[PDB]
Amino acid sequence: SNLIEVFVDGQSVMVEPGTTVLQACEKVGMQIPRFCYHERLSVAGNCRMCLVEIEKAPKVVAACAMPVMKGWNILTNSEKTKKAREGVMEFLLANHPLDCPICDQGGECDLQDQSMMFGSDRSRFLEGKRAVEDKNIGPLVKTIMTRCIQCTRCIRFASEIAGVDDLGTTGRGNDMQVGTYIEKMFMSELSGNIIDICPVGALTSKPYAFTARPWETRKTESIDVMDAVG
Amino acid sequence: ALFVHRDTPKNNPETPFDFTPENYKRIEAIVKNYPEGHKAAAVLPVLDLAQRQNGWLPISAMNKVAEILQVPPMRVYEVATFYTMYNRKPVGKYHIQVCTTTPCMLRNSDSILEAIQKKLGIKVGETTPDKLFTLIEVECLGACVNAPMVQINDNYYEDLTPKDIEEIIDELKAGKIPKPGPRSGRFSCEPAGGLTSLTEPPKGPGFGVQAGL
Amino acid sequence: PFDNTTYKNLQHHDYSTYTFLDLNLDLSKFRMPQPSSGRESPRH
Amino acid sequence: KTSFGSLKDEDRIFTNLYGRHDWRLKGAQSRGDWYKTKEILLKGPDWILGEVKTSGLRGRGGAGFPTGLKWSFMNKPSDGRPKYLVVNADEGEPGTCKDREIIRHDPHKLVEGCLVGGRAMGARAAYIYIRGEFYNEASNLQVAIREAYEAGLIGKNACGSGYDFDVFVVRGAGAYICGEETALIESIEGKQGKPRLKPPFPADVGVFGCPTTVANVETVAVSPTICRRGGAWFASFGRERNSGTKLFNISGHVNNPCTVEEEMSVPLKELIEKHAGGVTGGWDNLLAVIPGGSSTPLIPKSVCETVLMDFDALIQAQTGLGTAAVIVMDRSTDIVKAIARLIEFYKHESCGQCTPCREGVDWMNKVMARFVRGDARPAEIDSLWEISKQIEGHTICALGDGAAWPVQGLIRHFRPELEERMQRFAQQHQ
Ligand SMILES: NC(=O)C1=CN([C@@H]2O[C@H](COP(=O)(O)OP(=O)(O)OC[C@H]3O[C@@H](n4cnc5c(N)ncnc54)[C@H](O)[C@@H]3O)[C@@H](O)[C@H]2O)C=CC1
Ligand SMILES: Cc1cc2nc3c(=O)[nH]c(=O)nc-3n(C[C@H](O)[C@H](O)[C@H](O)COP(=O)(O)O)c2cc1C
Ligand code: SF4
Ligand code: SF4
Ligand code: SF4
Ligand code: FES
Ligand code: FES
Ligand SMILES: [K+]
Repeated sequence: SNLIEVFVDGQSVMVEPGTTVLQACEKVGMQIPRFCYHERLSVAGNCRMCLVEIEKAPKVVAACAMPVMKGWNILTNSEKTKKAREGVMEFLLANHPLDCPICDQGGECDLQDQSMMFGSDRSRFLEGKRAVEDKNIGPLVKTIMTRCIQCTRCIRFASEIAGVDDLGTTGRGNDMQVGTYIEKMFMSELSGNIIDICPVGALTSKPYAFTARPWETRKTESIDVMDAVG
Repeated sequence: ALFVHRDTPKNNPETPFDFTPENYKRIEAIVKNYPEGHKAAAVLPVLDLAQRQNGWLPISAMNKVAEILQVPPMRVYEVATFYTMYNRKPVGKYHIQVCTTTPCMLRNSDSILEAIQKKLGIKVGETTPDKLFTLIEVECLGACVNAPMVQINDNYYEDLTPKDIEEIIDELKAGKIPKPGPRSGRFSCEPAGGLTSLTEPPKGPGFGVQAGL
Repeated sequence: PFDNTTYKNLQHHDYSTYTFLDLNLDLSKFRMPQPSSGRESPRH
Repeated sequence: KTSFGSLKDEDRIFTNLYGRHDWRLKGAQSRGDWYKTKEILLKGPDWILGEVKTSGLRGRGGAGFPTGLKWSFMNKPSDGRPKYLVVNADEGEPGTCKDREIIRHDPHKLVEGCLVGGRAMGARAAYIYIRGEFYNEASNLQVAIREAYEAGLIGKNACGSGYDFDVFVVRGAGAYICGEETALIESIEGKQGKPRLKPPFPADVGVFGCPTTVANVETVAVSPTICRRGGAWFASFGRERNSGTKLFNISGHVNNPCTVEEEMSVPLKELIEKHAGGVTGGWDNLLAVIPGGSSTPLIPKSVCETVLMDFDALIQAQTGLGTAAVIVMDRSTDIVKAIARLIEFYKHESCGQCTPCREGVDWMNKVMARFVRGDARPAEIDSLWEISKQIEGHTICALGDGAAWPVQGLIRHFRPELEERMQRFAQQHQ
């Protein structure tokens, strides 16, 4: 066995080489905050939520991408880690529209939950927010790109798993929009799964839209019968 | 300043466009320039070539570049929208770009601009009625020691006065191509008040080479 | 003789819009064969 | 040595910098280029890297990494993949146009530097990423490379060595963020110019997945002169750990803005008053100096008098050397407007991949616009400082630090002007 020894909050744990900081912290038992990282998608590292501090190192590393080394002590809840998380939440909510009561992600939104449990409680933004024009990609996804945070799970899902390669990011800077640049109907056999992997309410299930709310629903486990996959 | 395309009669995917055979030979040379299995690295130059065939990029060179290079068209859309060199709208024959970054703003590029509006009568981003000139404002173009400066097509005009750039406009209206260089007393980058250094002759080869080379 | 009073780089006044690409096409005959990645494309 | 500056004309590496000689092969070989290069290619990569390490040459891109260690990071056996040396010639940084003069006037020095660097690390071929707007400079470089290929200097059996080498030029498409080495590597591959995360470092995984070493134009072109003249000659200039000669671009409100080669440890005031003609209205008319362009904070006249323009002394002066671009602003300049224009330049040039820069640079642009109009409160200003502390150190690339630094320097050195402006606006309009 080639499992090297690392430390999380002063507690030792043995991991295989190539294990990320996020994976080691998950192995110890703390779920590191994240927005762009997905365990079934390629690593992007373009939201900086997962910034944690390794001790004796004057820079915060991205836990979703950076591999661990021997003897690394991951200070998961030190001062600068919380400062970085609060700054990232302030930047993320700087341009987000005040659309929670009209949203279909309200009550099941990653941004709201992580904003309460990691971010601050008031806004220093005294300027005007951006407004991105909406698109359409079919009658299966209600499309509101005003609420997108450019997490780039759309492009990775459409290129890696769905394998259609039609979604992309057009523009440079604050005017970058996650779209298709044309009036193209994004329609695959696994299209609706993008609705599951939007941490914000940018992409909404169109038939389900404006009909229910997660906290008033009852969840019952069952088996799909429309195909033989089960 | 938009990053979404609408199906216009002038700019549609059904607009006729094709490469010339000399452009096809240049495209094949650009493809051979890159390693095998990475033809997508030729997306950036070849599309540039398409601009040099038209002066602007409709949405037919994007699909054509995707067709030859066997890449998805959305990658070509991303490349053509991320960079500011690609003219996705029909610009004029002469493309005036004025630099207004801090080393150029300090040396009064606003007088050059005000000369351009007071001579041609168009705003920034506005076209002439005869579609000959298009004025836009750009960032630093790497001619900071020769500030103020403008560029037209691929030519640089540096150390300009309002009278000088007005004369450049009249010379362009006559059809003649100006001289792409600084218009002051200096030649490329030397100080105007004489040469500070490099007045001695070069010492030629073999000047103080280390022993055992 | 030694001359340092004339701008010798006057060639750039004689360049068209196809100088770089045609020069690359002319220069491609001097180049070695490129390495291969073992496949036609990453999507192949 | 104690007093520095006043570099001798025979010790200047970049002869024909102003274009007063021939830029072709005949003018290049008559100035000392391509001399005994076969011996350099034969003496070994370890000997070349040892000569580089003895010179003490540091990174001239703007970060000041030691070139010897970075070039020795490739001294590893091949693993079935080629190796590449890429020369960065994007030149998107305001205030800096030295590499443009190097490419336009002495391209053969750059070509010999590419060959020496490629042999120094076992690189199969070399790529040069030039700016899209530098069409004439790219054409001149192509002419020089064609004349080098036709004369048998590079290509098959380069310079009579048996080690083949290829030199390519890839033209850019007008982006400042493409100057960053990982964004440059991504832009060569046909993708968008968005930087990668390190690790994996480019020495392990770079362009096309192959090992890749990215180096600046002048730190490549100096290397043949390092290998010919000697390590001690190049290490004699400047202080320890700051050795070499640098190309300084002096611009702004100066009588004669120019580009001049100089020793490393030259004082700022001496350099301006000697090689540039001084600030208009006298030296006491100086208000602020940006030492190395947009990537470093400005300094006032009280510190500019007795400062040394190298890495360590300017780091001690809470700024950075960067690309060695002296931008000068005199007393008749609205420096709030200058910093606002700089931040707006950063807003128009930002790749937008990682969110702190993507949001905070536009936030800083709005705050700077309000500061220029004067519609601001004093308690906002410190908040702006905190915003910079949420950008510096939480970004994928270093454009976020280069955006936070000028605002921090402006606040720290000219807070009373900002308070006076907002107090005047509050007194007038309300
Ligand atoms: N020259 C120009 O036009 C401009 C220059 N800059 C300057 O560029 C700098 C930021 O660029 P960087 O090169 O990213 O800065 P720096 O943080 O990264 O690193 C310097 C060099 O060392 C290498 N390096 C460091 N540690 C390494 C390791 N462990 N393994 C392998 N390689 C390693 C990096 O790859 C890089 O090439 C700033 O100082 C900024 O002022 C900024 C804007 C424009
Ligand atoms: C935003 C950004 C832009 C940069 N632009 C350039 C550039 O235009 N030219 C350059 O040589 N280095 C540039 N760099 C620095 C490079 O990352 C790197 O230092 C350079 O390519 C080689 O460094 P070296 O001098 O140590 O070899 C830039 C860095 C950043 C973060
Ligand atoms: S995506 Fe989340 S934070 Fe944004 S409006 Fe909807 S519920 Fe609110
Ligand atoms: S729409 Fe949602 S999943 Fe897609 S990039 Fe934006 S935030 Fe990510
Ligand atoms: S700091 Fe800005 S320019 Fe750099 S990677 Fe992040 S978004 Fe891109
Ligand atoms: S989860 Fe690591 S940066 Fe997004
Ligand atoms: S600031 Fe205008 S050319 Fe650089
Ligand atoms: K969703």
